Amino acid sequence: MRIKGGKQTRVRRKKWLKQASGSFGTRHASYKVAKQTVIQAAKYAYRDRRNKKRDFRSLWILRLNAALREQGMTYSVFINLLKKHNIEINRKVLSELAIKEPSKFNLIVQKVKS
Amino acid sequence: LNQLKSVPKARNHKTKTLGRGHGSGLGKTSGRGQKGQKARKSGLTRPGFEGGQTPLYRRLPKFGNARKGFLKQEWVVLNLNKIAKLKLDKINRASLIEKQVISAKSQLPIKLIGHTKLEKPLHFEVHKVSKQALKAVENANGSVKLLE
Amino acid sequence: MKVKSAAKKRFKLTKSGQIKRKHAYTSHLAPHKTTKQKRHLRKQGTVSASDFKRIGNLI
Amino acid sequence: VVNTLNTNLEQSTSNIKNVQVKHLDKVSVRDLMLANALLVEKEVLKALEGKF
RNA sequence: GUGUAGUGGCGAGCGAAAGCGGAACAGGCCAAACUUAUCAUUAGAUAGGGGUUGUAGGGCUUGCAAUGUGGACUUGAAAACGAUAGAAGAAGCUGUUGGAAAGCAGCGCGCAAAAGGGUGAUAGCCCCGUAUUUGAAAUUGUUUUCAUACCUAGCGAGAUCCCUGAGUAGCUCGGAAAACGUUAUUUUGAGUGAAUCUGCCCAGACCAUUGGGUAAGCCUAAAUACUAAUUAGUGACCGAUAGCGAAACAGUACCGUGAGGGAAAGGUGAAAAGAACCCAGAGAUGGGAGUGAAAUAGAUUCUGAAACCAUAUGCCUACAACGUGUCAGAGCACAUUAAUGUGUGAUGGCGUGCGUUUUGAAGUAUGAGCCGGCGAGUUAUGAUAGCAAGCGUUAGUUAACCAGGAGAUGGGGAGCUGUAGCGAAAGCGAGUUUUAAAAGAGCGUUUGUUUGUUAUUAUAGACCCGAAACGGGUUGAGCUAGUC
RNA sequence: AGGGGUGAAAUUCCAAUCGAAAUCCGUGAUAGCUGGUUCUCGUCGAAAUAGCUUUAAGGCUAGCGUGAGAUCACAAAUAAG
RNA sequence: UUGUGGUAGACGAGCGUUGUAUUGGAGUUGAAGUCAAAGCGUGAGCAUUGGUGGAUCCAAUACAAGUGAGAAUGCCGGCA
RNA sequence: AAAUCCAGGUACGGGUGAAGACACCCGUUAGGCGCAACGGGACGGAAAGACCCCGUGAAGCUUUACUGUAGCUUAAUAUUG
Ligand SMILES: [Mg+2]
Ligand SMILES: [Mg+2]
Ligand SMILES: [Mg+2]
Ligand SMILES: [Mg+2]
Ligand SMILES: [Mg+2]
Repeated sequence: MRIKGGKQTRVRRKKWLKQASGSFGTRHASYKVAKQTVIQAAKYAYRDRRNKKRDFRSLWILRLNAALREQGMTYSVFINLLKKHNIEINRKVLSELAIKEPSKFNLIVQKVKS
Repeated sequence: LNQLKSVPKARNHKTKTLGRGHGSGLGKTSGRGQKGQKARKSGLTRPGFEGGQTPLYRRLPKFGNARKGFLKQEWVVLNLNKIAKLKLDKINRASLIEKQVISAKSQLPIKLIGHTKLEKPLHFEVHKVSKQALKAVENANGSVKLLE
Repeated sequence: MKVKSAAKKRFKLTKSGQIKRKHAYTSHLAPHKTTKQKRHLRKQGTVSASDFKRIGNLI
Repeated sequence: VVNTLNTNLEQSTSNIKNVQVKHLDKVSVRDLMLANALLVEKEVLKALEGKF
């Protein structure tokens, strides 16, 4: 018994090529390059799915530092004024968003002054 | 039993296909290692081989075959530890052919052997009887005739 | 699968495995060895379990 | 299944692709568990009981 | 039997003969004694008779019983069964989609035929066949019958009678076949060389005893091996990069001085109804027409991917350092296998490919231009191990072979393993070897078998590809070297 | 006419090839040496040392991995004395 | 409750392909194959609709293998 | 037409790095795209390094290396008195 099987190979390569669309040049045409680029893209996806929560926290810190620097104290002093006194688990983003709807944030920053 | 669905209990085991990729394991190297003599086609040198070092068989001295060129003369043997389970009296070739232990087309001499005590009397007609086997058979108030 | 001829003449096989063998250093030089060594080596002995695999399939 | 292998019967059922007639000594395990309906003749029982 | 006894730089390796179960089965005839006829009968020759061997036979002298089986076989006659062309060979209409129905559906029907091929799409009943029943002037095959030649037949008695295969068997020198690396047995290139039933040879050097067989002359069907060929047919075989190298005008075209090497490619449609005619054009051709179910079936002819080359809606891009993507994210344009949607993606953060081999490669180490296809741990026969199954404590189990649907299976116990080991061996025996030792120690004082499947392994090329080479047979001195 | 030929000698020439032609066959030569060896998920997870080797780029055994099974307390670990 | 990085490498469970067997069944009211799409799965992989195409094919359980390609300065064809 | 070619949108300095970088790090410079030129580089291309080494690899050649041998020569024996 002889088995040729050109169906399965083409279907597999078609899936790999379909994965990489919107790629420059031949990367979406030739399969040999498409597989390399899909592998590399998924590596980058795995690394960035961690780097982005590494970075968004930093952005929230930055936009909280800026808001507090216009009241007379720094972010590195505000965190004490949440943990030790008036123990609060308000998150590190929402205290950021509260500036985009301000004058409810000022209530926070003057509440810890007690 | 419905050939349309015929099933066993368990016989279909992991078939190690050696060269069909990595996901199954056993892939490109195929279990042959990396780049040795065994890796190449037809590795696995001569069965007894220590690679130049004089092998165990060559190192050891040879057993002597005293009765050279002959074959040991076989015996048909009647042990007493089992012959009790066989139910028969007047043991001989003429009945051992019937009880299928011996064969009719066998001109072979008969020996008796074994220490185990036996209850009922049996009359043996054999070519050799041990000292204590003969003693055991006679303590059962049987007899043994030693054919010449 | 033919039995290795130069083996079946050196390893008599007993009941329940336990390949049997003679000892070396008994053919050539008497004086260089001692009496204790000579009468220890006359008695035959078994094969180390390391070589048991190499020999069992060699018979 | 038949013991004496009658000839009027097998003259029929030969043009029928479904059915088939066999002497007792010519039925196999596959040929029997494929039947899905069979007609045993009263004689072969005496034979069959002997063969177990 | 057994991978045994043996043989082997006792290494690699090699490997019988008996015995046993089976397929098939047949044993005949000369030379020589003696006799006949004839050869200048110097026959020591020519043609006859006779005779064929081992519990020895035959010839020589003398009697009895024989008319017959038997074939390894000559001619005729008759008959049967085949081979080579062929003859007959049952059974159906209606409706719907439909280009065409043989489908699908309704109601029937025939069968020793529901094997197969065709018919506008998948037919038991449209056709051609098949099952079955049949038939040969001529040529040929196998068998049988009757006659017909040639060959072939049996039990005794007597007696120093004669014959019973000569440069032969042996012995020696060098070699070999046989399982044996030279050894009984068997053969022989050289040399020598016997005996004659009270004999000769043989039973692993050799002699005696016992026992077996009679060389040195010929012939022999059957079982066995193989199939380019003829016929019928099959395939868990290939289906145009396969399968024979070859589906076609293939050993062609082509390469070579020559031996020799040696390819690729098939499909309109059911049927040519092969596309009259018109326009453009020099014309091929193209665009309408026309046939047709479809002309995106049009002779580039089944389907028609990818790499690749062009066109186009939508979005972005001409201060920008880029393994070219990813995570965020605006604006823009659309609207779905209804989804916290789709395409592009100004701009931020981040980011030195894949296999290979290597201590370690982004690699200034190597492989791949790109796409598609082809392409690399299988098979036979045995070994051990794991798992599962059948069968079981005088267990288990068949091989070859025979019958069978190119079947499961039934017969077939010859053998295989296990049932008592130990010992180099005779031997002994739940004991046994060593030993003076019955102490001591070694080894033993029961846990089976046959298959299935899987892993590993052995001999075969044994995962695949890869040498330079080695040997054997042939073709070449039309260039060049020499000679004529 | 090729384990040959020819050579005013160079290892020249022998059909664009000659330290021993060309093609066919044994033949699928052998290669401890390069290169290649094609589907997935899960569990576990090393060595790059010792001895010997006409051996040192290879091989055998031990060491180290894994699977199946037993030992389950006196065995193996981890701290103090 | 203790865990779940991993080459060589051991072990386990699995997807797919081609065909055979029986069992169901779809098909000119358009089968496979082929492209396209804004689906479903833990993966090998699997559906749905439409255009093309114009006759075979799908699922369930066993069975058998020329059974699974990105690399061999791989072979053949095509194309840059 | 060709050899070449992992995909490419293919800067420079200092440093680092399998030790000499288009890509990495930190600075610096640079609108997009051709044409004629020249050759510094991309350890450019063509050749599985000719040297060297390794393989229990090959061939050719040598010799008071080994084992054998065609030839040449010597003796017994047959041809044979
Ligand atoms: Mg490799
Ligand atoms: Mg003798
Ligand atoms: Mg790979
Ligand atoms: Mg290079
Ligand atoms: Mg270069």
